[PDB]
Amino acid sequence: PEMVVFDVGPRYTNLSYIGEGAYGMVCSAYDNVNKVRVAIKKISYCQRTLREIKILLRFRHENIIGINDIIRAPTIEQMKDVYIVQDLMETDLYKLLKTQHLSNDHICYFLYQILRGLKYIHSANVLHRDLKPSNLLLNTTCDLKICDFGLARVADPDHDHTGFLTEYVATRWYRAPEIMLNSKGYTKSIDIWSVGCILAEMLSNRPIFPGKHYLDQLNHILGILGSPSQEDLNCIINLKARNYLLSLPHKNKVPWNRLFPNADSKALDLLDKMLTFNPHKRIEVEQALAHPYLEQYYDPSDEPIAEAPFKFPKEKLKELIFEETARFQPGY
Ligand SMILES: O=C(c1cc(-c2[nH]ncc2-c2cc(Cl)cc(Cl)c2)c[nH]1)N1CCOCC1
Repeated sequence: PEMVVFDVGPRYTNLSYIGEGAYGMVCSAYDNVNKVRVAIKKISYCQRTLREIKILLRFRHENIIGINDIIRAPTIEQMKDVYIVQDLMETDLYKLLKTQHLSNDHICYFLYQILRGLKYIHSANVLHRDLKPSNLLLNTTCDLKICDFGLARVADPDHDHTGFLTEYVATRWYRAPEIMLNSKGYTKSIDIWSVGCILAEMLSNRPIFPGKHYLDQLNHILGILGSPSQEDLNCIINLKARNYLLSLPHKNKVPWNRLFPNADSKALDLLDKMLTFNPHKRIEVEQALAHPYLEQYYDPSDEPIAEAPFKFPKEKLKELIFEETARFQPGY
């Protein structure tokens, strides 16, 4: 067994540590069949693993990461670790933004691919719910792939309401304001907010709303968008959430061109539509693709949608992971 314990059999060799994923270790390895280096995640936090495997195996899209192979023991009794193989990417948007200034051409291309991938995700009635720069992979030619479906769910807008200050799992800085107020994040509008945050981050190389805690996140958002309007407050029926907003001092809107003085005016018009406080008035993925900022790339005949809507104890969980990974077994 290969050590870094990463027994990926004889096919994958010359292992190098990349970092640490949620359920385990990520390494690069040399694929001896395809004669290229690949990424491998070792999975040794259980439910998220099965959900993501199911989604990634079902989806087939240029801007969504795919699973090349899955390594595991031939029997349920012997199965301990599960290894997921993917193409080795050059970097991610998080690492790129830490050291590289993006040209308007790069921002435009990255945004287009994010939305193209998101169109397909949403067409499958799925919400990613954790879009952020570290979940956007890039190769040496800037082709972008969305990864990490660990928090993804089937859209359920009829069961989206909840009380004020409901605990949320997704990365704080990319959370839409309704999550802190009255939303479970069961609607498509939640992903568009995260894309809007990513666009603002590509424009200045810094997160636009770096909240330090749950409620600080909301005050960061309102410090730029300004106090919500009466109309936008009327949409919030939950009295505790609406009264919290009414208790705050008036905050002025910070004009986008003041925050981003070197940004393209069309990029700011699209940003404004994505970072709309009211989720019902927030732009949808297909309108965002049709926005004049992305006119060079927009081609709905080359922006595929999914063929069908996607639909979903410890012993049963292990058995389901065994069953979902059976297609990669060498006995076929
Ligand atoms: O190729 C990867 C890469 C890392 C990951 C990764 N990070 N966290 C988890 C995983 C991951 C890897 C694989 Cl191979 C499968 C799954 Cl499900 C998840 C995926 N691809 N990278 C990381 C960013 O810069 C260098 C290139």
